[PDB]
This record gives sequence, C-alpha cells and structure tokens, in this order.
Amino acid sequence: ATVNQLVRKPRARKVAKSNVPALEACPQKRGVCTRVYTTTPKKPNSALRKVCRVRLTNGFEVTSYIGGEGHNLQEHSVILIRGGRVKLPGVRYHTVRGALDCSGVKDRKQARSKYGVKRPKA
Amino acid sequence: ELQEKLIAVNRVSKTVKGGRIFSFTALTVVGDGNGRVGFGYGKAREVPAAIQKAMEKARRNMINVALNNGTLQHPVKGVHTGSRVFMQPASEGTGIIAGGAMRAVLEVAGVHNVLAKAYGSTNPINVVRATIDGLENMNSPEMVAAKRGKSVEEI
Amino acid sequence: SMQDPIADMLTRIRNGQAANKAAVTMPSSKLKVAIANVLKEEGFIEDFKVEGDTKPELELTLKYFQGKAVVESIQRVSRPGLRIYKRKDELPKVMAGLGIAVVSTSKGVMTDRAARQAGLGGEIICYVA
Amino acid sequence: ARYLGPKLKLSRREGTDLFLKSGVRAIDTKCKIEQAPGQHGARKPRLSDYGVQLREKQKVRRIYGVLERQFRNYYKEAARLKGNTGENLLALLEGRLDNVVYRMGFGATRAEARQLVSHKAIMVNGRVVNIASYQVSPNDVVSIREKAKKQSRVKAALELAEQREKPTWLEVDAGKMEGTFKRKPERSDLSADINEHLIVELYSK
Amino acid sequence: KIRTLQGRVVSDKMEKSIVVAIERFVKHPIYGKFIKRTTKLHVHDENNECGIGDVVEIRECRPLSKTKSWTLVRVVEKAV
Amino acid sequence: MVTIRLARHGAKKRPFYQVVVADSRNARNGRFIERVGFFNPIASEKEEGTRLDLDRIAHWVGQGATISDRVAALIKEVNKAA
RNA sequence: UUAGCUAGUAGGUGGGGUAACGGCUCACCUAGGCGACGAUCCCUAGCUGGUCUGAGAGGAUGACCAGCCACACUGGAACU
RNA sequence: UACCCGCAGAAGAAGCACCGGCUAACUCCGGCCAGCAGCCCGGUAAUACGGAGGGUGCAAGCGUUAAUCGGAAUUACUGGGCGUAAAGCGCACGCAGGCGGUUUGUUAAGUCAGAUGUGAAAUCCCCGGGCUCAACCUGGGAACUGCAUCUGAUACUGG
Repeated sequence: ATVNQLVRKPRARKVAKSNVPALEACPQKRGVCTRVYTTTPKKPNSALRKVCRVRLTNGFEVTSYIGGEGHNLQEHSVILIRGGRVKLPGVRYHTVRGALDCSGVKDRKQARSKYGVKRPKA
Repeated sequence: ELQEKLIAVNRVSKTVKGGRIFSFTALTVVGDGNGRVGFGYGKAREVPAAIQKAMEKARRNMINVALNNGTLQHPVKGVHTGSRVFMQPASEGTGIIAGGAMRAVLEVAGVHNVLAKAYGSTNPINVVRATIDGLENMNSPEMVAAKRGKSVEEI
Repeated sequence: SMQDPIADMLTRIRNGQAANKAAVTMPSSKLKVAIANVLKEEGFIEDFKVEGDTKPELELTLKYFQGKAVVESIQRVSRPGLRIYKRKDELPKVMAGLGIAVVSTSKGVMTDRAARQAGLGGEIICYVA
Repeated sequence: ARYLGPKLKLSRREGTDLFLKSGVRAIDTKCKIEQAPGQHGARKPRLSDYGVQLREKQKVRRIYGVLERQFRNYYKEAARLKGNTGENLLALLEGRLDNVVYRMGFGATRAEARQLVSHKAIMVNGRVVNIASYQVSPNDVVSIREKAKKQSRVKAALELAEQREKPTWLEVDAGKMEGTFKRKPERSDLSADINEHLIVELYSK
Repeated sequence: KIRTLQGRVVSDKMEKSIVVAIERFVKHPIYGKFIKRTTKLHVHDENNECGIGDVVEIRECRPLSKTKSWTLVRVVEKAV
Repeated sequence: MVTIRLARHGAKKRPFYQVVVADSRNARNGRFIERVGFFNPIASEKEEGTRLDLDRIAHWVGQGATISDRVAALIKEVNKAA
C-alpha cells in the first residue's frame, strides 16, 4: 500500500478469536453436567467417545470430553472443565479428572497426574 | 580435505502403468573451509547412490567466496525461486545464526560468524541456491577499490 | 508525468549499465550535475558534460571494469512521496562502507562519509553500491 | 538439586569418561563404557543436530555436576560478559568452589569435593565457605580447616591427585593442605574434547 | 523576542476576535511521511484589524473568554 | 514544612536510608524534592556509609528546611569525622 | 452499520462573583462557534515512569514500587 | 536473631512428565473396542492404547490449562502483494487531498549543526561494593532515542 494510503487508513492487525470462549480467559471453569452421553467420532476413527454437556457458572452451556477409561458421571454432577479440544467436532473442552466430582481413572500407574490418580504407596 | 555435508534427503515418486516408482534425491554441500563452497543434487533409485551422485556433482561446480577474516564482507541478499535470504556479518564469537541449509552452506563455506535469516519458502534446494548466489555476489574491498580506479582507503 | 527527475537519472544510469550502453544522455539540472559530480569523484562514472544553453543536456559516460557494470546497485532513497532526512549520527553506510550514499547537506551535495567527517546530516539522495 | 543415582551410567551414555569415580581402577574394569546404558544399549542410532547439541551440553553438565537452572544462568552471564561466549562459560564453570577443591587435590571426585565444601571443611581466605557454586576469584587461598585435616579422605584424594595431571593455574601444597587460585584458565588450558559452540548454538536457538 | 506564532485568518465574523489557523509540518510517527496539521485558535483582535486571509503574528495571553487565550501582535500580509 | 529526613530503602533486616529533602506531608518513601545523601547503618567500617552532601543541606537549611534528629546526628558525626 | 452538532450556544459592553483569568453568572447586543485533520453520538477504559516479548521497529500490557487523578453505601448540598 | 561451638547417628528428606515424526529416549504382554491425540495411532506379533522392564528431560519440583509476544515477512514503516493462487472500481470527468519540469533572488517553515532548560526517583545497561555465594541491597556512571527555547547553515522540500 502507498504510504499515503497507510497514512489515511493504517494497518488493521488481524484479531485472533479464542478457541475456548466459554472459559473467559480463565484456566478452569466449574459447571454442572446437564446430560451425559456418548458420541461417534468423525470419518477415519470409529469409537464411542464419552462426552457430557455442562452449564458453566457463567451461563455458558458447552459439551466437554471425559478422558480416561471409565467414569462415574451422572446428571447434575458439578465438574471442573479445562481447555483442550477433541479432534469429535463440536467438543472443545476437557473434564479435569480428580476435580471435585470426577474421580481419577482407577488402575493408573503412568501419567497419573494427568488423570488425578494418587500415588500408589508401596 | 574438504568438508562434505548432507543437507536433505527426499523421496520422490513417478507413476507408471504398474504403480508408483519411488526414487530418492539427496542435496549435499561441500567446501574447503576458507572461501570455496559448492552444492550438489543427485537423484537415484536408492539413498546411498543418490548421496554419492550429489557428492560427485558438489565436488565439481564449486564457487569462490571473498571472505573477510571468517565472516561476510557486507550484508548480502540472496534470492532464488521462492526463497529470499538475508546474511549479515557478525563479530567474533557469535557463531552461525542460520537455518539448517543456511548453516550447512555457511559452515562448509568457511564462514564462522554470521547473522542469517531465511524468508519466503524454506525449501532446502532453493535455500542453498539463494545462499550460494548471495555469497558469490559478495565483493571485497579490493574488488570495489580496483573497480573504482582508486586506492583501498575505504577499508 | 515527470515528478522525480533524480530517480529518472538513476533509472537511466541503471538501464544504460544493464544494456551495456557507452554513455547516457538526459535533460540537465543543477541537482543532477551535483549528483553526477559526486558519482564521478567517487569513481562510478568516467566523465560527464553539459551541452546546450536553453535546454541543457547532461551526458554521463558509463564505466565498466571486466565487461561488467561498475554500478552494481543504485536506488532512490528520498523521493517525492516520502522524504528521508538523517542526522549526522545516523547517516547510513551502503555495503558496510564499500558503497556510497549521496547526501544533500547544507554545504552542498556530498557522500555520506564526507558529510560524517564534516559533522553534517541532511537528505539522503540515493544509495550507490 | 543433586544427582545421587548411578555414576558410571552417565559416562556410558556420554561415551566418554566423566571422572565420576575416584580412579582406583580403570572405568573399563567397572562397567561397559563403550556401551550405552539400558536394555537397548548395544544399538547406536544416528544422532540429530539437536541430539548432538543436547548430548554435549549434558556431558559438560554431568562433568561439572551442575543442574539445568544454574547452567542456564551460567550461559546467560557468559553471553552477557564481553568476549567469546564459550570460553566465558567454561571459565565460569571452572571458577566454582567444589570444582577448584577437586582440582586442588582435596577431593577424589567432585562429589566428595562438594561434600568437603558443603560440610564446612573448606576455607577461602580464612573464611569457611560452604557454597559449592561459590565463584573463586584470582589470588584466593583455599585450605582445609584445622578440624578436617585429620580425615583420611583428604589423604587418599591427595594421593589420587598426585597420580593425575597438575593444572597450571593452581599452586597447591599437600603438606599444609592449602592452595592458591592464581588466575582463570584460558580456553587452551581446559579439555580440547569439549565443543562450547555446540552449547552456544543449543542455548541460542 | 517574545515567543509567538503565525497563521492565516480563516474567520472574522465575531467582534474583536478572529480565528487563526496555524499550519504545521509534522512527520508521521509511523510511516515517516511529512503531513500537514492545522491548529485553529480563537485570537483576540481588538480594533477588528484583521480580515479573512491575513497572515498574522499572534501570542499567548491570559484567558479572555471561554475559548480565547491568544492575542494579536501584528499583521504581516493583508488578504491580497 | 520542608524537612530533611531519611527514606528507609534496602532489604529486610538490612536497611539503607536515603537522606532526602521532602515536604513533610508526603510519605516516608514517597514524593521528595531532592536527595542529598545516603546512610548505611550496617556498614562494615571498611567502606563508606555516610555520603550526605553538606553543601545542599546547608543551602536548604538556609531556606527554612527542617533537619530531623537522625539527620542532625549524622551531620554532627560527618563534621566530626571530617 | 453514528454526519451533522450547539441557545449560555460563540463573541462583545456593562453589573455581579472568585484567592485568581474566564459565560463563572446575569441583563442587553451582535450571529455566530465546532465538524470529513472525524464534531455529535455509541461501546470500552484510570493515566504515566514502567512490565513482558522482540535483533530492532513494533505488539501486548498498566499487579507489586513511585508520581498524578477519581472515589468513600447511592444522589445532592454546603459549613469550618 | 544472624553467626559460632558441642552431641548422636546415614541416620529425618525424590518426585513429575515423556520415549511414532516434529523432539532427547525402545522392547515384552492384554482388537477401529477400550482408549490416546499440540499438528500429521487402535479392524487379532500396536516403539502412538493400558501395564511392566529399560531409557530420556527436568528436579523440590514436574506437567496440564488460561493469557501476551516471538517464530508470523501471517497487516510487510523497517518488511508483502493484485494476468492465472485472495486482490485493478465496467469506463471516464472532477472538488478536497497527495505529488509536481527548469533558472535566478529572497525567507529560514520542514531539514541540519551547536548551546541552554527540562526529560522525578526507582527500573534497564556498565564498572565496583555488602550480604559465606546467588537472589537481593547498594555507590557512581551511562541511558531516558523526547519537547521547548536561543544562535547559525542554505544543499534539498516549502512560501
């Protein structure tokens, strides 16, 4: 652009839109499980992904993934969600295992801190 | 006793009636370490043969670079098809601040201190071609001094 | 229309050098003659002469060394659309000192190192490497 | 904040003796030095550029027993100082108190030298200094305290150091159990099999 | 010897006062181009001496009204 | 009034006072007019811990500035030592 | 994807008022003033030295520390 | 209290993440399910799932998430483009605006030079000092790339 064209209208920095807008610049958000169900992946993959819908404390209603093998999550369960999408279109948040309603994945021995599993004492 | 360096090995393929025919291309660079550097590019149906062809083509087709105490004479710009390259002389002790292909070229060429940056496409072949074109177009104070028909008091 | 005759002189020099022209001719001017003087005393052109009285015609004799162009690069820095003025402590050096930068200081048109030794800044006319 | 596990594992991984043992034997008689540790030690895979840079940095760190935060701060200060960054880094590494005590001859290994320093058994200019990372300046005098001169550890270390090479920048008297730090070592005085430029490129990427 | 300004009169409809436009040449802080900038000032013009277009020399004084804080010194060029 | 006093800078348990000329209404470490010296109360006697300019101090006292008790003792000791 | 805004409004004379200049206020007169260099309107926001990042130019930011401002349940007002 | 001295005994003190490529680190065992995933595995010998052994990286911490800049020359002033990849208004006239051939004189507005005032302290950076070292504290300096004023220069832009 001509220097005069920039003087009259400067460069407009491209604005980046968040990928986790329901957190509102917070690392975690608390919400209640509205509906717990399963979903089928997309194309290449084939499974039954454990997912849940949760109304957050700021009013946002989002679908959140439940990682790990096995979960005891029912309706009205108040869980803690964090960012991190599932590549399962639509799901953009993860449920923190070991956070105030979601028990840790039982029988974990490796990467326990990622699933809220206490260290097995000898 | 020149140093030889393999920069990139890439597997290309041509399709025929029966199926795909996979061959390998290797891009290398050689240099004596005091101002001579040349790159070679060989395609072959196998990796060691491709590297051998690249080394033979690189041992020939070598250019001369006018170094200045192990660094560039002046900031130079090298350009090939998609890659635009900027190199700048640094002081003693900085090292080679450059990408992979640029690091290989400037290291086998004999350059010890340089601040470099690769713009556009970072394609290894075009990056080394731009680096070579920028280094061979770099002139020394004696060259400009003799080309101006005046002494070298600018040095 | 013709709104930058100095850039036109630089372009004529560049195109005559790329076409292996022996000499280039152009309408003359005081600033053109000063820049041609700076180019000749630095060794980028062989000679220059101004012919004509009512319509002076400036003729620069281009220079070659090995059948190659003596002027590798010549760029207009300060231009009508964007004027570039520099102080003496920030005068530019072309080719890390191997090239020249024609600067128009209050004591006439001179090179960047001459303006530095004279303790002067001014308008950066062009870069000649 | 310390490495307490196996010592020869580090030298086997680095493919080079790191002087992690005193020297009553050859390392070849205590371990397979030419073989990397673990079940897959017989294999040797082609190292990348990042692999070589990381391995050289780890070799230097394990030689001097410095963790990553302190080594990063060492590189920061070396890049801050004037001159070549690599020799500045190696000089900063050699200036440590436990390193000098080991080089002085009062420690069979840098681990027992660090134990001598930390246990308040080493003096600097008559002042008991128990910091292993204490930067020793030229003309400093390093000595064993009166209470620790009776230990056989220092005697065995003195003997083991007499069977070693003598550093040019250390004037040590084994009788008085004291030494003087004359000057910082130049690049030509340290080991020649340490590529400082690899560490500089690793930390400047 | 007193610090002053200079501009052209763009309005004299008011009584005992004029509006002087001080044009200045400023380099753009980003793109380096020298752009024109206009500073319009309500100037006190007693005797109603200045017409539209006069290049006048003004100086700053105490507030004389809600918007007037500059006063006239002399007229340099007179609307022709 | 204008007063000449100390502003307690430094670390915890290791104070370092800056002799400042300040309007007595401001905070201790707040807005001051001019710094006219310092005072290190835990100096090792090997170095200097009292470098307060007496010229500007006397100039300000001549203008009605008040001297705090600690600064008065410091001026007395600086005059005695020098 | 806000283009027209403004009646104490702009200026002048005089009275008053303030510690002080001043439409600060009042009477009268003149008919102006702001605006495409963004007036008006709408949304957001304490400002700065500085902090983070960056080779730099810049981008983001304004917790602690220091300067300035504003507020003191909400709205208004004066007294000393 | 800092600091110092004595006692006893290895005695009271190592975890977290990762190991397909990017990216340092590999084997065994249990079926597109369970599951992993920052971007490109699992349909019955999976270095990618889960467990074990081994190893790698950090270490009183280690990871994940959220947020800013960098890489991103990916808003390109430094430092990008528009025939076919996104991009030349369908074409023209034309006000504001931007720019403007050549010579002389004059001015000194832009520009340049010098000086003065200011640019709070802290912070940043440099040389030292004190805390056993460091963090931290601190002396001095540099810097604060800015603004105003005054005196000159006249090549270029402007009047």
